[PDB]
Amino acid sequence: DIQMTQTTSSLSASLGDRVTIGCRASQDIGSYLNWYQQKPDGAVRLLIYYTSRLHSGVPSRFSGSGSGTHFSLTISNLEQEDIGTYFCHQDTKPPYTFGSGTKLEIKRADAAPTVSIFPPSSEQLTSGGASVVCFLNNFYPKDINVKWKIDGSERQNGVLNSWTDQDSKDSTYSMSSTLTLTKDEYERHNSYTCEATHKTSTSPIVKSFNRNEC
Amino acid sequence: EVQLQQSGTVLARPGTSVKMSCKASGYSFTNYWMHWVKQRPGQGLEWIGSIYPGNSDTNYKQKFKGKAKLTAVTSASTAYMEVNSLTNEDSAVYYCTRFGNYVPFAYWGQGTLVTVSAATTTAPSVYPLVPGCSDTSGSSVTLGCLVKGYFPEPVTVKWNYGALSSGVRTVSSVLQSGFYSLSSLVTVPSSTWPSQTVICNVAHPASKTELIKRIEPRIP
Ligand SMILES: CO[C@H]1O[C@H](CO[C@H]2O[C@H](CO)[C@@H](O[C@H]3O[C@H](CO)[C@@H](O)[C@@H]3O[C@@H]3O[C@H](CO)[C@@H](O)[C@@H]3O)[C@@H]2O)[C@@H](O)[C@@H]1O
Repeated sequence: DIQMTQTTSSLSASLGDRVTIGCRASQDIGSYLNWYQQKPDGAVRLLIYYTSRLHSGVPSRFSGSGSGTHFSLTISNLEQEDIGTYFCHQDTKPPYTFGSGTKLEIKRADAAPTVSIFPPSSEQLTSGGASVVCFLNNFYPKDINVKWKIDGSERQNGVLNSWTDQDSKDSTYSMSSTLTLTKDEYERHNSYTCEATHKTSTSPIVKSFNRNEC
Repeated sequence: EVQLQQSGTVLARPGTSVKMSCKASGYSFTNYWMHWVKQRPGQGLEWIGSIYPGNSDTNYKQKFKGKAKLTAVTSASTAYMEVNSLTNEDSAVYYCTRFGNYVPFAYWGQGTLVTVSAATTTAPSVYPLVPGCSDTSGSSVTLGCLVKGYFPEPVTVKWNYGALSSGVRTVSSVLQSGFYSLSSLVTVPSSTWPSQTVICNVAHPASKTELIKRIEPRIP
């Protein structure tokens, strides 16, 4: 089969900048190379077909180039709506093959997170479990760490971290860190603290509560 | 106008088969090749095969001969794919997509997620995320829903039945010890909450559950 290789798996670029996404074929495929965009909700959209031809509702910012073996999709001036994963596709003849996609992120001005901490609900507690949640809202860049302290001691176990997709409108990220314990474990301690370290400040943003409600 | 409507998420045991569907509308079903494409997590896209509903001629990637079976029913304008001898490697989102004319895959289905597992369906537990008693302060409040211990994917979350969409942040699901969890948060003005019903709606298609969690102030 014809192996399609994308230059990079992920790309970050500022609004207005020129962005190129590369694809390479293991054999000469002439002009039979297509580009699709997949959005986070999994929706797939043809953008460029036959190397260089724009499809339905595709902005003139998009262009395509190809040598038969090396291809690229170019965005002249990156826009907010261009976030997504871009896949190449050769369709010379069966079997059709695809590149593994290039995820395109918007590079943004740095933004400090807004941090919130959530004690377990009474509802969860009465059922025997306890989750404490730390939520870091609207920051950039994506890279961020959350340290949990229980009664002043670091806890790494039972911690689950997850990010949102980059915000389609303002390019920020949010994330939550969930610390899971039994109710009995939870009630054996008083102080619950999450510390958010981000490049926007050399000091950690600290949010805490005391189970004694004071 | 052209639409490809695929069937819903499926949970299937290893060794069994699944048959998924792709209802086509807005064009002449019998005059276009319908192709099927497989997307495994972090593993690109893979072409499976194609069918021409007009004469039911089929093409397959060699790999999928005897593994995937493509059919079409003209009276129903529906294309089908049956994948047998299911393994973990068959856990994927499967797309149906229309080829031609003089363009490639111009129209795509929304995808059918297949989960291959021996584990039974488990509905999520939902818990409210409410600011602590000693929290001070702001003109906006951040509220949430913790969605825990469900299987298989996906779960969708919305707020006030979809009426609340601004300031909504839903993190990606995480797989831990055989079960998924996620959380959704919303920031609303201090005069909307606790003043108004802020409900998170949690849907889990696999268990056919549609849950609500009312977000209410803590007990004083
Ligand atoms: C321009 O490159 C882009 O187009 C190709 C896809 O093009 C192919 O699409 C249809 C097949 O689905 C095929 O056109 C045939 O179907 C129509 C009849 O239904 C006819 O116009 C045509 O029929 C035959 O195909 C031969 C074309 O060589 C022609 O001799 C005979 O009439 C067209 O090839 C995408 O891959 C590229 O992106």
